[PDB]
Amino acid sequence: NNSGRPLQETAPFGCKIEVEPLRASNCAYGHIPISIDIPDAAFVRSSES
Amino acid sequence: TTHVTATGSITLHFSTSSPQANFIVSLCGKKTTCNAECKPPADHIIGEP
Repeated sequence: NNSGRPLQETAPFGCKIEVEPLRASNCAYGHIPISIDIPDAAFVRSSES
Repeated sequence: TTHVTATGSITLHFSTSSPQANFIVSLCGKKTTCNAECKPPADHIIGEP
């Protein structure tokens, strides 16, 4: 009767809270460092391009 | 060796040790200065001498 409202309407950064398992979906906060090794066959020599 | 035309350009490839690409390229007997800042490779090891 007095639980307060759920986190779906209280979690910051717009993250949509979901269960089974308890997890936060689509959180939007900070930045993500990313590194990507790519196979050189995906590029082309500057003379071909 | 390359083909040539009355006008156009050749996209040449080169390998250099000096961090400046400061070298005189000779094309078909002409000489023209080229220079630019070359950066250190991303990979510290290469399978070629």
